[PDB]
Amino acid sequence: VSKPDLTAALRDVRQQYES
Amino acid sequence: VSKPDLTAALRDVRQQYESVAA
Amino acid sequence: PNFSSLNLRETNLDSLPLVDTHSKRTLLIKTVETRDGQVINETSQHHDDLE
Amino acid sequence: PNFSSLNLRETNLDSLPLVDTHSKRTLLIKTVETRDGQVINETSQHHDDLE
Amino acid sequence: RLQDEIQNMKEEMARHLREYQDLLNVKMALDIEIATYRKFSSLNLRETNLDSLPLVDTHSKRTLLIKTVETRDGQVINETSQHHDDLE
Amino acid sequence: FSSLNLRETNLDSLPLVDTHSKRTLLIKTVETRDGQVINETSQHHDDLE
Amino acid sequence: YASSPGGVYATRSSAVRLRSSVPGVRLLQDSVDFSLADAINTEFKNTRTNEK
Amino acid sequence: QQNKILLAELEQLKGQGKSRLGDLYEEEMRE
Amino acid sequence: TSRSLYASSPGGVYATRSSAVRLRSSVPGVRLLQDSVDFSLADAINTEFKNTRTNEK
Amino acid sequence: TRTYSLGSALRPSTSRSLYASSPGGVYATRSSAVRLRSSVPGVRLLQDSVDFSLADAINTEFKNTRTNEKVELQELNDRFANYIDKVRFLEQQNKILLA
Amino acid sequence: VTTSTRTYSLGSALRPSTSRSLYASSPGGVYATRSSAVRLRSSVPGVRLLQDSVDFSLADAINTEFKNTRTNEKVELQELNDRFANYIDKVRFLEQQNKILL
Amino acid sequence: YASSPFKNTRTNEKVELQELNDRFANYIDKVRFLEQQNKILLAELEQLKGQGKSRLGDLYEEEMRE
Amino acid sequence: YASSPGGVYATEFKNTRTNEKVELQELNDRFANYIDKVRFLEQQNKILLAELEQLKGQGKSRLGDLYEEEMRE
Amino acid sequence: YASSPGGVYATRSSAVRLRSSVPGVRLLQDSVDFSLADAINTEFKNTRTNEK
Amino acid sequence: YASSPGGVYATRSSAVRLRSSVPGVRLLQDSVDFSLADAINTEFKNTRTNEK
Amino acid sequence: GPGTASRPSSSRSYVTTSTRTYSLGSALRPSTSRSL
Amino acid sequence: DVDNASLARLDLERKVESLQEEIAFLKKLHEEEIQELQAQIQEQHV
Repeated sequence: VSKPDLTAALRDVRQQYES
Repeated sequence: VSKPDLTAALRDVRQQYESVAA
Repeated sequence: PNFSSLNLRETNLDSLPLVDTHSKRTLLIKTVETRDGQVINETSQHHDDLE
Repeated sequence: PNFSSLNLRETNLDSLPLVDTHSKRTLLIKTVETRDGQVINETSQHHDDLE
Repeated sequence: RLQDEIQNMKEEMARHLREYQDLLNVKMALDIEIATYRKFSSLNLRETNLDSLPLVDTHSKRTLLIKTVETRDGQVINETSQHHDDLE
Repeated sequence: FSSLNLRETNLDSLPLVDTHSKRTLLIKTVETRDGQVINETSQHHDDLE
Repeated sequence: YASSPGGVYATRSSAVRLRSSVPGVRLLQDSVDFSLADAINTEFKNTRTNEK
Repeated sequence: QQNKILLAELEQLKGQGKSRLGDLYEEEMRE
Repeated sequence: TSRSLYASSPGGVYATRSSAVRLRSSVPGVRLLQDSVDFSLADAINTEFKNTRTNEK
Repeated sequence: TRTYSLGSALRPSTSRSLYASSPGGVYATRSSAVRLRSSVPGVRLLQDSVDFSLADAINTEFKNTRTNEKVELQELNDRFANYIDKVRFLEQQNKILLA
Repeated sequence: VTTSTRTYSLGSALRPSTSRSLYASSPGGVYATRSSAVRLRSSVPGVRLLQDSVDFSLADAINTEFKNTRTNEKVELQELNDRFANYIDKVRFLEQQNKILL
Repeated sequence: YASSPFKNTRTNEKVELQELNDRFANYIDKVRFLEQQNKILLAELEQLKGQGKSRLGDLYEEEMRE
Repeated sequence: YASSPGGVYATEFKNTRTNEKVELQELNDRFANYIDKVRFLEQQNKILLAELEQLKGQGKSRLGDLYEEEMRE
Repeated sequence: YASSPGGVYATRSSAVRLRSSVPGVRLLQDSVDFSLADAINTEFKNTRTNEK
Repeated sequence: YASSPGGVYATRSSAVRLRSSVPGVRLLQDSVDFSLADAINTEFKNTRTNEK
Repeated sequence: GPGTASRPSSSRSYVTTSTRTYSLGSALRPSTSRSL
Repeated sequence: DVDNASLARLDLERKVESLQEEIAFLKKLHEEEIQELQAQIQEQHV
């Protein structure tokens, strides 16, 4: 829970650039 | 002990704004 | 409609022989054979008759 | 079938191995108190306790 | 004679487990027969799936109780009830 | 096609459980008394635990 | 709108069952009639015989 | 079929609905 | 506008553990045998005393 | 028209009103009446102890209960591997529906 | 204005746990009361049972660690339980993607 | 309750992803308690098992000494 | 406790409440993992406070209490 | 003396809805007793007698 | 000596706990007070800490 | 009407009847039983 | 324990009598269960 996710923020930017 | 209460709405309104740019 | 073949049975009126009133006549012949006043035998014949 | 009519009842199946309910249980406690080989007391206490 | 009565009650419990799952197989049959009368949509499958024959280890109490009575007499003193509680 | 319904009945999920190793209660007194044998027991129960 | 509660609480009691070392509990095993269930089985035959 | 669903949702409450009631009264008679 | 009692266990009921004083009575165990240990073939047959009504109807 | 009052589906019933007043403490009854002149020497020695093989059965049941507490963590590791293979299965199903 | 009337989770307000038990020390009033008898002068040659369990205690701290070893393995059981629960939520997320592509 | 009659979905997807980590924590609590209620029970027992036979021979040789 | 659902006097606002309450459920469960930190220390401190009584009970008392009677024999 | 306090049972089957057959005609306004703080000072009066 | 603690009969207050009629036609007038009566229950705690 | 003016004022305070493990005076019976 | 057991022998004469009418209710139950199977076969298919 102390992992307010950075891999989600890097997953957003990739799936957002793909879109 | 790390952390409390709130990280969601600052993370969510950002990842929503990224998803909302597309 | 040839019903009364069912007839939701007839698992029956059951005047069956499951009786003990028909009483369980406990004829307890407690034959206390004493010699001199001391018990030598107690031949307790339980005839356990179900009438 | 029009399924029914019904005799399921215990006409002498109840009237069970129930004796009264009581086995005519004639508990004759014949206490033969003997001392030195002689009878000194013969207390024949009947109970007819239900069973 | 109590293991007869108890393990017969655990047979009938173990039978009621399979017979309640037969009633679930009658339900799940009607779920897929409704689905295949649609053939598309009521589809039934599964299966307890993940970890569902678990590590029940358990490995229950296989207690080899050797009563090693070392008879140089009795009050002198060796009632060695060796409980080898094995986990098979 | 289909209506097939063979599924689990707790045969695919199972209890493992094992026990009954033989609780051999070989109870044995003796009782030598005063330097003389006054009884010689050697009992053999196996308890299926 | 029929909001009516068809479920009534079939009220169970079991206060703590003391030392019943009093042996005077006679057996009786009186059952089951239930001839209304064989009347209902006959009404299911009759309702099928009407449906026929 | 609305009669057949009603006969099926009843016939175990009629015919077996007396035989299972003697079946139970002989368990109540056993204790 | 129908809605009715969709609640399970009326009154909150389930078979809560009773356990009393440890009375050691012997009981000689005169069985009522229960030939209705799910006479159930009869209640599937109560559904078929009514599938027979469904086919005729 | 729905058959629903709001919140009626779940009232988590913490009504479990149990009272166990039971006295688990029994008096392990000691006696010591006044120990007279034991100048009678006939007290033979015996020193017979301890088995207690039930305590080594309980030590083996603590190893077995830990080995269950480990085989449960291992079955739940393999169950998380089964749900990673369900992650891969719904990923593979969505890739079949894509193709 | 139609509204579903609010009910509530009042089964949490009904929290009776009426437990009280034997909080009394020394059952039967017991302590080691002084015995002192007739002054018997027996010699006793004192063949010792030695007691290697004069608090074998390292063994009973170890009975607590034969059970701290169970506590750590069971903390890992709960952490790996809740790890399989996290990967079930990862299944629910890909089951939602599988409904989009369907 | 007997009733008879995509932007803010991105915020709910991203916070169902975060509530899934917070349910990982609350399910890891449930696994930490599953193991630790076994671990308290193993610690409150293991001195009654293994030492629970060795301390019983240790005592029977004191009873054997008198 | 007894929360009232009163005040409801009648899809973006459906999905906004699926958001807002779960921007408040990461929340309560970040607070819960900080309470469950208190339960983790209460459990590790409970194994510690059982092990500390096994320590005192065995080490100085029970092993002293025995070998101080063997040394007397 | 093993006191176990009584569990909180009250009418949780109320408010399935609030009724509208007579609705909530709801008289507000506020600034009301507050006699509870004067009674905490009659508590603190008989606390002055217990301190002294 | 053997003093009895008998006579401590705590009276359970059983107010109606429902506002005027059905779900109400008034709201303001329900006597916001009763934390006064529970502050008087702590006045009678501190009175017995005094009096004894 | 039926209705918030019919006022479902049901703030759901659970009446927590706090169960204590205490009979009055049970904590101390000063035991002058020393029957020597 | 023999006076108990010999009265218990007379209990089986009563219990075998009772169980023979239980097995008669169970036979009547099979005859109703066969009529219900024939009703269910007609009820599922018309």
